[PDB]
Amino acid sequence: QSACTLQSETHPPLTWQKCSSGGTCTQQTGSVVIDANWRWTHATNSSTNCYDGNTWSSTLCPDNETCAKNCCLDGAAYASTYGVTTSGNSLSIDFVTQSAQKNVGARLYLMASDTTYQEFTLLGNEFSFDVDVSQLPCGLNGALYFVSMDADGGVSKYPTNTAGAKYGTGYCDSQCPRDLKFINGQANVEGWEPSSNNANTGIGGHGSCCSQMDIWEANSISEALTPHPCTTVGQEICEGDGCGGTYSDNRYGGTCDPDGCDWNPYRLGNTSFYGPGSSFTLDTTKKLTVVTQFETSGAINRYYVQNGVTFQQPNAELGSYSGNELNDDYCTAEEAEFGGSSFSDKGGLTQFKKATSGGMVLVMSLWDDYYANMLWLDSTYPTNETSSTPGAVRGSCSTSSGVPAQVESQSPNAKVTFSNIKFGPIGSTGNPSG
Ligand SMILES: OC[C@H]1O[C@@H](O[C@H]2[C@H](O)[C@@H](O)[C@H](O[C@H]3[C@H](O)[C@@H](O)[C@H](O[C@H]4[C@H](O)[C@@H](O)[C@H](O[C@H]5[C@H](O)[C@@H](O)[C@H](O)O[C@@H]5CO)O[C@@H]4CO)O[C@@H]3CO)O[C@@H]2CO)[C@H](O)[C@@H](O)[C@@H]1O
Ligand SMILES: OC[C@H]1O[C@@H](O[C@H]2[C@H](O)[C@@H](O)[C@H](O[C@H]3[C@H](O)[C@@H](O)[C@H](O[C@H]4[C@H](O)[C@@H](O)[C@H](O)O[C@@H]4CO)O[C@@H]3CO)O[C@@H]2CO)[C@H](O)[C@@H](O)[C@@H]1O
Ligand SMILES: *[C@@H]1O[C@H](CO)[C@@H](O)[C@H](O)[C@H]1NC(C)=O
Ligand SMILES: *[C@@H]1O[C@H](CO)[C@@H](O)[C@H](O)[C@H]1NC(C)=O
Ligand SMILES: [Co+2]
Ligand SMILES: [Co+2]
Repeated sequence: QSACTLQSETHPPLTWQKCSSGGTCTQQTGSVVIDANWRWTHATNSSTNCYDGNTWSSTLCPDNETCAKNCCLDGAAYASTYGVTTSGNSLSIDFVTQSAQKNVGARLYLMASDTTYQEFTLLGNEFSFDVDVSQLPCGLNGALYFVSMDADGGVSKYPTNTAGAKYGTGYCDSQCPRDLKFINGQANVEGWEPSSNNANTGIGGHGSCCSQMDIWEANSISEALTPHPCTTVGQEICEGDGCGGTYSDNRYGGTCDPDGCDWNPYRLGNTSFYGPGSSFTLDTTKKLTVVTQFETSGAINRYYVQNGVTFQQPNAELGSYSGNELNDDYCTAEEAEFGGSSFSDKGGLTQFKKATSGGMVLVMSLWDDYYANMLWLDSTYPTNETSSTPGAVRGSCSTSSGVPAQVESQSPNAKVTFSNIKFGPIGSTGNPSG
């Protein structure tokens, strides 16, 4: 797709700190850009939509190539249309915003310039950030993660995409998402099937795969840390059900691991560590600091800070595994106790290390789940299982929670605020900001 300018594109600025092993941090100035799926896609020569509701224009988009040729992505009114605002080192995303039409959340990428994404090499470094999840009830997910996306949004590899990072193109993740309207400079109209429950969405014949480091997926009830390896490290297109993931019938018939080696303290047995109020170690009604370290062995460490008190990731005992570090022994023990082979089938942490060794783009989003109501994160899943089933209970939310239409109606003013991002060598982000 190309870019159009009926509506100006002004990326909300966002600063972050780059820290050094020497003990000092220096402020960096970037900005955020919303994913292309949220935008108005219209004809290059008029205001006629190429996509509207849950269907593509049969005339403007008779096939993937013709569609990309005739269509362009336009600018976004961040605050008024998408409820996305920034202030210094803080970024806030509202759940439901009402303008000409209704909008639910957003998926944003941190930029290096107005036309390129910022890339981060996680291996040997640590990433720190503050987050307020107080306004995130059951069924919602304020996520902060990294994916192996191209810095230009795919423009160099696919010339028919001239919109680029400036218009949030090029997304990919471990689900090999097939809901994306444009992949590899072509539309996804071929094989398009509208969603049963989401008026704005559908599933196309193509998906976009790549490694994903889910640093944070959480609400005020539950939180999870999850690395997801793929046989192909970076962005790569996939065909239909061979994509696997959430958008396919068979989630494991692809190149990426859709489950990952997840670490949810509650799921692992510590039901008193993270939650709303003073009865939890970390009180989710208040802002907290989350630090994630990627040691060169490929293992991942984690600690939190709230009110000046530091807490390492709680210890967990699963099978023969015991400790608080997410390493090979943990991931293997998890598959043994909870079940599954997706993570190891895709290469485990060794394969995942190939992603953290290279550059990855920072993503910040707020979403509700039209496929599983976020039950996998904060409730019992599958819903017919009990606490006797290993790993089934992940949170205290009712198995009836998270219906998108219900939560959007009941908690429209829900939101998430990510702030004070700091990145640098392990042991450096806790030093004074510049
Ligand atoms: O009035 C302006 C202009 O509006 C045009 O219509 C727009 C409308 O303004 C937008 O609000 C709307 O935005 C929705 C997208 O259409 C839809 O694709 C997207 O779908 C989300 C889904 O809701 C969400 O659950 C899913 O979550 C992912 C997370 O983002 C990731 O972080 C996580 O890892 O994985 C989950 C699961 O995949 O993401 C998908 C997108 O990939 O939801 C948007 C918000 O509701 O788009 C409309 C266009 O389709 C209108 O056409 C113009 O005429 C008008 O001028
Ligand atoms: O894409 C959203 C989100 O997904 C997260 O991954 C989730 C999966 O979405 C979810 O399906 C998965 O649930 C598994 C569970 O982990 C298994 O332990 C369990 O195992 C079953 C087994 O399949 C059966 O054969 C056997 O009879 O019973 C056992 C026990 O019930 O199966 C369920 C699925 O039915 O959990 C994953 C982790 O929460 C990603 O981690 C996240 O990043 C994504 O955003
Ligand atoms: C949960 O983790 C906290 C922090 O490590 C610890 O103090 C507490 O004892 C743990 N509780 C349980 C039930 O494991
Ligand atoms: C839950 O339902 C699934 C699908 O029928 C089944 O495989 C599983 O054994 C059920 N669990 C219980 C505890 O009934
Ligand atoms: Co094809
Ligand atoms: Co270690």
